[PDB]
Amino acid sequence: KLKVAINGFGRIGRNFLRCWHGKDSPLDVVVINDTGGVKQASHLLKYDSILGTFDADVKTAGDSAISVGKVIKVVSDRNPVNLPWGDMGIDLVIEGTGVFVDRDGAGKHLQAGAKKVLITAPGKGDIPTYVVGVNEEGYTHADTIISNASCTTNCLAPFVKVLDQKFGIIKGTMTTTHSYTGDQRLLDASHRDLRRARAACLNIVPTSTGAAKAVALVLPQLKGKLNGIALRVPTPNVSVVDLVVQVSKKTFAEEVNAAFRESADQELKGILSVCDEPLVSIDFRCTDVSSTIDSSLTMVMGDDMVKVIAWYDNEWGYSQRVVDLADIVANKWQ
Amino acid sequence: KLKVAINGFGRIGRNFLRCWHGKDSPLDVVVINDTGGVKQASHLLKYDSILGTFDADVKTAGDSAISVGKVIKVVSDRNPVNLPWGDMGIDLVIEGTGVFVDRDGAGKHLQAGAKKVLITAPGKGDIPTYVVGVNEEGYTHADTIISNASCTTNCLAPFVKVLDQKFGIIKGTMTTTHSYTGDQRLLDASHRDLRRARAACLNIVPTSTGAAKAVALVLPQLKGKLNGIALRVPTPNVSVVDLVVQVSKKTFAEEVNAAFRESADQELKGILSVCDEPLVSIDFRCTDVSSTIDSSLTMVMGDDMVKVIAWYDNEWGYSQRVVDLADIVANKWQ
Amino acid sequence: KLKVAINGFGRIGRNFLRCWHGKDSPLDVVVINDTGGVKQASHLLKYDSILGTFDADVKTAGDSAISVGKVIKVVSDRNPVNLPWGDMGIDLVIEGTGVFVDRDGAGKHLQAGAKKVLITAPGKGDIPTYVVGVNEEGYTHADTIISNASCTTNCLAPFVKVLDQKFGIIKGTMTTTHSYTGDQRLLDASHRDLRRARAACLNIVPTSTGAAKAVALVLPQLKGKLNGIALRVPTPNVSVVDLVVQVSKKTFAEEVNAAFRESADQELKGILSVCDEPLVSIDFRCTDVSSTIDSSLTMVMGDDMVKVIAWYDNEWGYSQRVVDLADIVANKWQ
Amino acid sequence: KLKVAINGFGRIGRNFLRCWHGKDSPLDVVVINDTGGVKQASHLLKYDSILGTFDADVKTAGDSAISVGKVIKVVSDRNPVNLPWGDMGIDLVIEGTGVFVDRDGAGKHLQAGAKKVLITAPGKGDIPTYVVGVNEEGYTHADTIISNASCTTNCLAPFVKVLDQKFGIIKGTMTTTHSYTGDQRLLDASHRDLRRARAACLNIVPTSTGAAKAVALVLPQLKGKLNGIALRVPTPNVSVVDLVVQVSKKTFAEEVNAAFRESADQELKGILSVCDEPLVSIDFRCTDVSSTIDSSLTMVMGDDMVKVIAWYDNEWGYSQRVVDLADIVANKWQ
Ligand SMILES: *O[C@@H]1[C@H](O)[C@@H](COP(=O)(O)OP(=O)(O)OC[C@H]2O[C@@H](n3cnc4c(N)ncnc43)[C@H](OP(=O)(O)O)[C@@H]2O)O[C@H]1N1C=CCC(C(N)=O)=C1
Ligand SMILES: *O[C@@H]1[C@H](O)[C@@H](COP(=O)(O)OP(=O)(O)OC[C@H]2O[C@@H](n3cnc4c(N)ncnc43)[C@H](OP(=O)(O)O)[C@@H]2O)O[C@H]1N1C=CCC(C(N)=O)=C1
Ligand SMILES: NC(=O)C1=CN([C@@H]2O[C@H](COP(=O)(O)OP(=O)(O)OC[C@H]3O[C@@H](n4cnc5c(N)ncnc54)[C@H](OP(=O)(O)O)[C@@H]3O)[C@@H](O)[C@H]2O)C=CC1
Ligand SMILES: NC(=O)C1=CN([C@@H]2O[C@H](COP(=O)(O)OP(=O)(O)OC[C@H]3O[C@@H](n4cnc5c(N)ncnc54)[C@H](OP(=O)(O)O)[C@@H]3O)[C@@H](O)[C@H]2O)C=CC1
Repeated sequence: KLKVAINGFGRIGRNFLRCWHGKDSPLDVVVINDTGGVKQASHLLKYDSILGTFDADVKTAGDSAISVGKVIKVVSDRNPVNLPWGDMGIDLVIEGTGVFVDRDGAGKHLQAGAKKVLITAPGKGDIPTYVVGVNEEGYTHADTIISNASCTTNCLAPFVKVLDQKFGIIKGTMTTTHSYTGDQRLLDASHRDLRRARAACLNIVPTSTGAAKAVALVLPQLKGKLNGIALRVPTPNVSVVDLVVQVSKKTFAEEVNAAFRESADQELKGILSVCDEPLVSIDFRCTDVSSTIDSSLTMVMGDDMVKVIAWYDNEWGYSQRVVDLADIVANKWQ
Repeated sequence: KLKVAINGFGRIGRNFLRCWHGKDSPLDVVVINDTGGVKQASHLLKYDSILGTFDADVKTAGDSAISVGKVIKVVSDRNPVNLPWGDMGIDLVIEGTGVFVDRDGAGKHLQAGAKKVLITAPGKGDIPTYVVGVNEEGYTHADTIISNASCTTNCLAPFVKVLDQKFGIIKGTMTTTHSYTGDQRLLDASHRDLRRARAACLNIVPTSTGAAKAVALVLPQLKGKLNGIALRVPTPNVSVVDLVVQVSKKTFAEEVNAAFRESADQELKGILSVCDEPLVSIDFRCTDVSSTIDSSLTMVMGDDMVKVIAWYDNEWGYSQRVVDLADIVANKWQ
Repeated sequence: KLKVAINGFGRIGRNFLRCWHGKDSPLDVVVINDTGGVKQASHLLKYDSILGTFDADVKTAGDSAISVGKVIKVVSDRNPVNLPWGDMGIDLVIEGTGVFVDRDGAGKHLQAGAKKVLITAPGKGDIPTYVVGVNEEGYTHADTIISNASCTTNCLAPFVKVLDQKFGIIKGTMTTTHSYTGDQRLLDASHRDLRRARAACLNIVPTSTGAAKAVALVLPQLKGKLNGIALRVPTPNVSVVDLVVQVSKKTFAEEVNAAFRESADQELKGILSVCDEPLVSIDFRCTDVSSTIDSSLTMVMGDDMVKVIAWYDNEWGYSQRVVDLADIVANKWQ
Repeated sequence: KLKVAINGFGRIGRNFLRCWHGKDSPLDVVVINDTGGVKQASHLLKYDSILGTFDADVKTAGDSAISVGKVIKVVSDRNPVNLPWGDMGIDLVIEGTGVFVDRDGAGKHLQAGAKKVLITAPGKGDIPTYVVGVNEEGYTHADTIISNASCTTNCLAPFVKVLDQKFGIIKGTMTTTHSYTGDQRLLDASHRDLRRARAACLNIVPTSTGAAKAVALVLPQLKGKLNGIALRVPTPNVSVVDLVVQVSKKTFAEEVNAAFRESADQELKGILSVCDEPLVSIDFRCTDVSSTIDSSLTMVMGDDMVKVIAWYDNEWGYSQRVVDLADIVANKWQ
């Protein structure tokens, strides 16, 4: 119902497409800018080493893909401005290329005729960034460019918000043991980040995370109260956040968990979740929630220091939110 | 000079042997109880997917291995009591089989004629446990059974001790992102631990760690001040400890680091170390220190909450300490 | 309709259970001998790092598992003879423990009261071994113990049979690049096979394969015409067979492929398959056929030397056949 | 003694540098064109997830690296022509960038002032390609551009040559189970090769190999007698070639092996080798020979069909040859 165009048909680009494919009554993905090609587009959409073979009749239309029924125009141009958004009448552009995350760069879409742009990552500075289930209500239809934050910020914010509300977060540090991603090197090669420059499947790669300071955007009350690092490890998808926060009200794990289970059943039903099962990474693959609290691990040391371990499917979960946020955009005029 | 016998020729058993091989003027490894066989013993000692091919003339003596020069008797019997310790006159038994870690079980060696037993892990209860560079001086030659703690406890204790001395640890939680180990399953199989039961190279496996409470043994002042969890990840060796502790004296990362660098150059020269290099796992393989602080990551949030990230080669580093502790045993009579 | 009992609830044991769960109108799995426990049984059946979370209401019945509806008695005893087969009235025992593959060992089930025993592997000598789609018709209901061959023999036989029929296999060698399996070591440890003794996820492990000589059992005409090796590589499931055979009638790849496609649509519809898609391992996960020919790779060098590359999901595909063979057992009398 | 410049400081670029570092009395590497930077250059040269930390005092000279002693000018420009070869007086350019493999592209170095260019791969058509230990003697100092073939062609040629000489290769097919390389994707992304486009550490990736037809270049007698495919698997370095060839003279494995051992000790001492040890991948890391025959696996089926399995360290072994070939260039005139 809302004309959507996907710029960047990579991990999230393709996940997004598959995430709503199934969604019940969304917007309308009508175009795809895959630097690759029509061939590459349908092949990589039908086959996924992580998502599995796409259960859908994904074919080629001579010059655009076609899923069980629909034809999606496929275009290729790495210069956003030369894109048909205007001519086709694109309303929303899911900017998942990871190169146009600043007002300027993302603005290229706008000038190609696109109406809004939804950056599938952290916006660069002057950009409104929302996390569904935390601050999505502050969204204005007058927002020309949006940021759906990072995968880590989406997993972290929700239970943080709950933690702050019910116990009063004084300050804390989080560490994310995160799967490797396209940004890393398969084998020791050139990367701005000399740590990321190292073979991804062979090492545990320390690296900076913004998610900590990013939580403050979606939850102003935590401004300057958090910070952390990321540890990239030998797994394709599904990551885990390890949050240690010193709170205001004395507490115990069981109590913290219960708090998560209210919110999980209430204001975050669909965003936050609480698992009491002895699961591991894989078990969380293809989960639609932004964050799943691993109850069995919650620890409160010293009546004020709370440790929380939450899981997240950085690809699918996040793509689900991108779909969600887009839906909102749709519900708020254009 | 001190007759040593290795019970359990596995990862640490073989690492230990190779660790002192090179040591300059030790004790004397004269026997090896490898449930396997003479063949298996020299082959797995010469070839190591993690340590690399052993740079030494490792052969077979018909019924015992032989390294560049020496002949080590090889025996096989999973019932410690039926071992020749007595007859051969074994003084110290490096108990690295991981099954005899309680006073009773480890005691089997004693009754086979062995004098002392050095458990290559956490002792089970009634066992003196020492960490070189922390409490090794409390060692008594009247100690019939010793525990060299866990790999994680050895990496953690040293910088914790420093942290406590210089800033006063009030309480904290540590999380160890640790390589997989023989205890885990290659593919989903039976394990007491349903999380460890899952494929090791495919998931991030949450699991209980004792190291937290264990620090209290070697550093009494931290009794009941710590606790944490372990996260097993897809890497063969080299792990990392993520310690978050709330201290007494306000501080800043640079200051914490400096503190580590005094100790590193003083009382812990050889145990603790501080790296300012943007390294990753692999880079720490084959390091002789128990713990290397990753300076670039030290974070102090809220003037009292300190986050420390230290690396450790769970196989080699620990084996080095086992060699060290054995040497001590040697220096204290028998 | 046919009382089935699963001895050994491991990779195939669990796959088998899940393979028929879905089958349309089979036999009846009423018991499971899982050395583990009821807990371990349902947990490892519900969660699978390779198969994915089981889409079924898998619970615990106090002392037996329960799937979306059904209750399956769970028993534990590693001594087949002490099993209730008799008392419960077990007709068929899916021997997937991998330890009772000889007439004697497998015979234990019989003497516990079980009627037939279907070894989920290669039988040890004096055992009828059948491969569905090749020699299953030679099955006699008077067969007290069956062997469903290896996973590799099931992938190889079908297209070999076709190759022999249409071109006349003179002699050849096959090489299977196979995923690692429970039989291998996670890290350098003791194994009868010093190559398998090496870390599975770190090396390419050459190992002996019987599949070559095994084809001769199910296809007598190939007796002494084949032989090969196996190369275990860093992947959980899905393997590939590389068969090079010198034939009688001169040919060309496209012709060989057509031959496979002919049979694929006829006598082997459901056993053999031919993919023209540029797929890779993962893409073949959860395929019900015993063998999928990778058309794009077929090569005929010298008008008589034919190279074939076929894929197989060693866990699922094979389990599907085990279900199939059991069904047969069910159709020919009791 | 011969002014050498390295264009492309990647896997081979860095391996080459380290390969001769140790060589005894070579040529003289005086410059490095690393699109990266001086920083990146020394860091990635000192640290290697595969090669290990470089045992050498590798520092920064403000604007060029410096190894234990020496200063190597470091330059960055992806347009070969704008390189100082002329001004510095570069004699040989080790073209290891993998983008200038055709006469035209590689010719850019020449026109920047470089004398010869040694492509670290397969040359594109009109280029003399030599394999040390096979056809290096046909080298002319009037050769303006050289190709040191592929890593696979270097492993294959030597034992093929021997096979041809002693038994008469009629025709055959080879399959190489090769480690992943920079050319593959860490995660499903865009690649010309839709198979290589798939996650490297997750799948077994079939891919086309030239090595088969390439052998014909260095061994004219095999023109049109060979062909094969490659199967990229989840390992960083060290690959294996599986050659099946039908010969002229009837033979047996032990005889074939002896033939290899004969040459291994003679004309190929240093190029070919024969291992009787039950080793696996890792064990062959850092081997200086182009090819190591795995004796234990040699198979002769049908008195004429010979199967050979040889190992090769695609990074180090090949780099050793590149050093070797360069040395030759150095010995035949300028
Ligand atoms: O943080 C990331 C980032 O902001 C973004 C993309 O991440 P992804 O994980 O999908 O990575 P990728 O697989 O490399 O996808 C990037 C694609 O962009 C295409 N591309 C680059 N430049 C263009 C231009 N100019 N025009 C069209 N397409 C373009 C690339 O194509 P090529 O491969 O041909 O270079 C890639 O296809 O999403 C963020 N992210 C957020 C949450 C979760 C998450 C994850 N992977 O877990 C990533
Ligand atoms: O926490 C561990 C544990 O306490 C111990 C051993 O750990 P390791 O990592 O070496 O494991 P492994 O490779 O499985 O070695 C165990 C060997 O014991 C042999 N064995 C078992 N039972 C016997 C008996 N009864 N008699 C003789 N030998 C025996 C096993 O042989 P098999 O494989 O034939 O079963 C194994 O060979 O060390 C601790 N540890 C501490 C620090 C660091 C560390 C690491 N790996 O990082 C482990
Ligand atoms: N994996 C695959 O790809 C295929 C395997 N096979 C064959 O199937 C067999 C098993 O292989 P797989 O499932 O892969 O391996 P697993 O080790 O995963 O399964 C073997 C099971 O046997 C169980 N077990 C052992 N002894 C007993 C006993 N005495 N009583 C009850 N349970 C017992 C083991 O329990 P525990 O773990 O408690 O020791 C384990 O669960 C082998 O014959 C194998 O060659 C055939 C085709 C495919
Ligand atoms: N790896 C192996 O096993 C073997 C590889 N080879 C061959 O060697 C070549 C390179 O392979 P490999 O080292 O493996 O791969 P890498 O990608 O690791 O190396 C290629 C290098 O070329 C650099 N580069 C690209 N363009 C330029 C340029 N125009 N100017 C300066 N530097 C440039 C790249 O820099 P950047 O990363 O900044 O883009 C990269 O560092 C290929 O021909 C390959 O087939 C041969 C034998 C073995």
